[PDB]
Amino acid sequence: MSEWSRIAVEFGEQQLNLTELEDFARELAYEGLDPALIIKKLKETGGDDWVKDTKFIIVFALTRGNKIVKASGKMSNSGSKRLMALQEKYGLVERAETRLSITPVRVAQSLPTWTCAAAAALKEYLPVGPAVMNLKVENYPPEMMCMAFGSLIPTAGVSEATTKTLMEAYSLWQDAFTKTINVKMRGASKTEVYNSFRDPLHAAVNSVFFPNDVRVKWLKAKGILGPDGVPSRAAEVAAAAYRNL
Amino acid sequence: AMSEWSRIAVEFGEQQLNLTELEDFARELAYEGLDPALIIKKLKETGGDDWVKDTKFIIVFALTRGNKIVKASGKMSNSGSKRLMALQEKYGLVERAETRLSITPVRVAQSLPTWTCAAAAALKEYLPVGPAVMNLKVENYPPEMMCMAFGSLIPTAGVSEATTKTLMEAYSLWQDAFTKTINVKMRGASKTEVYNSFRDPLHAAVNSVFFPNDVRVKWLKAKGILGPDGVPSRAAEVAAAAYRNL
Amino acid sequence: SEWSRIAVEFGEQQLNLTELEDFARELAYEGLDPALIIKKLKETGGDDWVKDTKFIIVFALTRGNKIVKASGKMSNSGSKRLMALQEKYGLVERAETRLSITPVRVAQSLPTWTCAAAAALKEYLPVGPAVMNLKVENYPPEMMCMAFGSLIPTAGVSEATTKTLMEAYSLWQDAFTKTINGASKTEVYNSFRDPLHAAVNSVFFPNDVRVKWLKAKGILGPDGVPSRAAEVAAAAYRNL
Amino acid sequence: SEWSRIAVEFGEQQLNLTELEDFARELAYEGLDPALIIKKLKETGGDDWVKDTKFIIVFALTRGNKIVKASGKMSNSGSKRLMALQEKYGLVERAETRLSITPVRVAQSLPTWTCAAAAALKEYLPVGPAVMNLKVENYPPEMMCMAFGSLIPTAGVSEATTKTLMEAYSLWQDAFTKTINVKMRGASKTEVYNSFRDPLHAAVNSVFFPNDVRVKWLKAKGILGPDGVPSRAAEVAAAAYRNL
Amino acid sequence: SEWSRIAVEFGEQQLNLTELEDFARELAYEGLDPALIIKKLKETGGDDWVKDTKFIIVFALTRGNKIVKASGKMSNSGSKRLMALQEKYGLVERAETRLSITPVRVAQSLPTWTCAAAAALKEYLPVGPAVMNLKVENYPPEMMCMAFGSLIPTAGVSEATTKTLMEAYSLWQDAFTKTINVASKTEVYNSFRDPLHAAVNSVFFPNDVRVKWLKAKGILGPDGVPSRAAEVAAAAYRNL
Repeated sequence: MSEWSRIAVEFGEQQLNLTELEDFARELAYEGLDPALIIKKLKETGGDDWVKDTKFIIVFALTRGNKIVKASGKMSNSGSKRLMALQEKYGLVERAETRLSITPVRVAQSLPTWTCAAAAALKEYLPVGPAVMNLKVENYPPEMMCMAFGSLIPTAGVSEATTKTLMEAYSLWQDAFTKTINVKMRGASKTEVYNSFRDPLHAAVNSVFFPNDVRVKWLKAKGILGPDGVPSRAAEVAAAAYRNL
Repeated sequence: AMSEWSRIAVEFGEQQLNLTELEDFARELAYEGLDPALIIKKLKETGGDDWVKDTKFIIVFALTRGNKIVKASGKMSNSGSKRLMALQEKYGLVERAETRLSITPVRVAQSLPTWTCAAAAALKEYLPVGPAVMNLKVENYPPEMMCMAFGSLIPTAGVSEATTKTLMEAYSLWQDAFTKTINVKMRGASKTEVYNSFRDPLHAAVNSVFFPNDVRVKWLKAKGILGPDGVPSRAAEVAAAAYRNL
Repeated sequence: SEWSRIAVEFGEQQLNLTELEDFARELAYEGLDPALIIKKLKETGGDDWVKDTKFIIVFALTRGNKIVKASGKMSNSGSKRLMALQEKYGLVERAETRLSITPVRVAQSLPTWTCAAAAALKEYLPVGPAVMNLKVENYPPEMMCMAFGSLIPTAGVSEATTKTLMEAYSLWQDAFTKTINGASKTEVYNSFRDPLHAAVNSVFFPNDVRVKWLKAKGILGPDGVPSRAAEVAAAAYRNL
Repeated sequence: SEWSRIAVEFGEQQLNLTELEDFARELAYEGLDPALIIKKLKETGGDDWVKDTKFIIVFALTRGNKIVKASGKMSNSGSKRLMALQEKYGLVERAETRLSITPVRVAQSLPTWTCAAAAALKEYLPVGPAVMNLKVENYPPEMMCMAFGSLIPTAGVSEATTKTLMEAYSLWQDAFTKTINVKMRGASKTEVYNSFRDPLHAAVNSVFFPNDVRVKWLKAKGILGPDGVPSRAAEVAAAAYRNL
Repeated sequence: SEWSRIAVEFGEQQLNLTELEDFARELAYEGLDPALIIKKLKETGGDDWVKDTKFIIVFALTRGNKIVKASGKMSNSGSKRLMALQEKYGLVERAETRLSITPVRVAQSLPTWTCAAAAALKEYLPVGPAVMNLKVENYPPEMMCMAFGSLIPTAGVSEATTKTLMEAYSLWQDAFTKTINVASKTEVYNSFRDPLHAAVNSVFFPNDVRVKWLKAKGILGPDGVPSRAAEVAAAAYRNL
């Protein structure tokens, strides 16, 4: 029949350019953030002040999240003043809407080794910390209690089983966190909340921005990986705890 | 002993049905997912020779991210985001099919189903509902089946109605998993509730005459989804059984 | 005080049971005024109203009330004529007022036609033989639309007949309600109870015509009692 | 530190109990001012107010407060007169203020008539014998309305009688709340109870409608025996509410 | 590989535990500035501020924050002075800023009085003895309000005392939250952990007066250990 049908049929008769297809898919794949863009942004706008500012912003992200106004009305006076000051200074937003967009949580994810260290030190101040986690498992790794830990899970220099175990241990926290903050998820299967965070996690782990060798070294320094390159008992127990539901 | 309007209602109900005009009305009014010819014509007329490549990029986007252009554009590589925005403005791509003229990436993908499905098979690990999800339900779920375009490739002719039924069930396994995995509305949703969420686009795609049945059959045989005898492969059969079994 | 005194005395009055019953009926739920719809259609469309109405009813049966959404998802000719008719008759998608003209209200305004057309168009219905055959043998196709409630007689047949027919139809109403909108049987029954009782109890469509029609379609026998298929369908709903 | 000192000194004050109870009573939940409603109706309608009010109450009992919406789905005559009365008395669909006159408030202002009418019009009620009979046999029809709380006596009967009546009525309040409030069908017994607790106790403890008349009326309808204790239907309904 | 180097180096910095803790405290949840509330009340109301504040607190205890909705649902006199006070002090129904003055914040600014009044007004509380007796015998009435958290001392008593008191009170917080907030024990615990700890860890209201007050009310023994009612309530909270 139509000319248009012949075109569709012929279109499906073309050879696939595999390399170019893979390139397109990678170009279009889920990306949580562009860390390099964010760091460039911070360093260029804040000057030498950018480190201090960034640390404070990260403390805010860790303890209160992205809701700048709503919290700011809800803290100490100096804290509020400074939070708003940083807000105007850096063009902070409460919601991640664009590739250029800078949220506090994105800042925290942009500097994961610092953020996770700070989170461990400020465990008692976390929205989902030891209070929630010790109930599920004994001695959950404090470095794991934040959105940035995904960036520190290595895909190289370790076995695939190690990577998997770490991802499950972290998945315990991701699940509990998602449930504790989302309206949507009060009663939901392990699998849907898992689906609510699968893309950011796989993207975070597979990202090439933060070097794997540094990840491995850092995990070893915190005792989350042994000197042998396999997960600590806390990691294994947490992983088992996530698998069991 | 009845009112004027009542008499009119009764007389109206005493008329003979013109069966042919009725079937015609039903067909005119029946569900139609898209006009592929309209989409292709618009794309080709707007893009000229670049329309082929551009379309391929758009289809990769549809396969991996869906229709939500802006939101997804915020969560991807720089090159991808750039070309995506460029193509949207260039072709007037929209995120929702609200009109027959609305051009969504998914409608584009569905307009070129053999290519879309081949690309889907090639881009297996990048799909939202792919081998990771499918392997848990069944062994070797056909990768060409893992996309919204496969429905258009199911033949109603050149095969038994049983073959068609089987293929539709095998594909329904993927449709079920996909619907549950992306359509947040479908929480706690029964097998039948989610089935009904895709019953119409699927039946419309299969019975559609835009894409010729013989080509469908030939293509399915070439991809080994149909055997040389014209019946579903063992993998297709297992997928169908897996769907019937829940 | 004096206001308490007035309240008490007010409560000392005898109830006028019949005047009360009329007030209740006047104020009771009413899905539509069929005479109003038909009159408006005829006045607006002129002689063309018959053809237009039949087309509109086919749309109501197969796609429902959502004109814009459906017009985006149908053939060109279908969409064009649908939008044209919307403009022509001022069709709306939701009934908010007594004057609101939705496709479903039209279909319900011409129930003997609508149910006949629905039977002829079994395969195009959202909830048809595919769904019904799973539940029961030989479900009457005329029952498979929103218009059938109006054809259930309250007179010229026993009340057991009326109840039975209402249960048989309740099977379809149940399935339809679930597929177009998991709640209890009674909850969903409650989702359609009022439009149904209103449709059955309406005096617009004459009972004798209803019974004659049901007889002609073999839903009631020459004897005036439900067919075997009707009895079984009713049992199928009583039985959940 | 001066503010802290002030805070401490404030908490070192002696409590004036009568002053506190006065404030609490002044601030406690109040569903409506019936005298206000009746006075407004009578002053506005004149001699016609009785007829008008009865029609309004039938509307409240059968359709609720949504005047325009309901006028959309009713007979022509019903719609015409409903809108006419709405216009005439300045009826509103929602109680935002003490002066707001809603149909349900009108019904609650004249509870003995409202409840008698509800019993007579049981088959027309949104939550009537169809629903209630499933839970209990012969649930008192006078209880099947928003006005019955006002008819439960706090005087002239035992405290146990009052409690029993309140539980029996709570069966209907529970069912009603569940059928009309969209939110509450996945809501526990206690959760739905808390949704109507305050209006109910305000209705029972209210002093507008005299207790002796309540008792006499309940006796006349056989909800109370000649002995002043709840009938078997009331007792069974109460048990049914306690049992969930 | 230029930005990555910066990212790694940033994570190679030393943590300043003290400045970090300082940032955390600065950014942590804080329910109110009692000094600002009291200063505004006293300066606006003059000699009258005491009368006003008490009335406002009774309103907070019995009705909460929703002034406009509640004013339509109370006695005429109550509604009138409530509206008058509302305008007089610029009272609002929701705390959006440190300057927002809600009735509940007023109540929490004067916790020893509020808790005393709450005990005296036991029968008028939304979650009072009726609810509490079902969970435990002799639950302390001073605990049946949002202000009690501020009176739990962190000093001048053993750390064990603080634990039992906070758990005993957590029982009321649980019941209250369930009754008004719109569901496991720990999940709802998370709904009130931050305000509870902020109230308990805040230093505006001196610990020695807290302890003294608790002794006077018999929640603490003469030696400074929890009453039997407190421990039984605590056990009752930890159990399920």
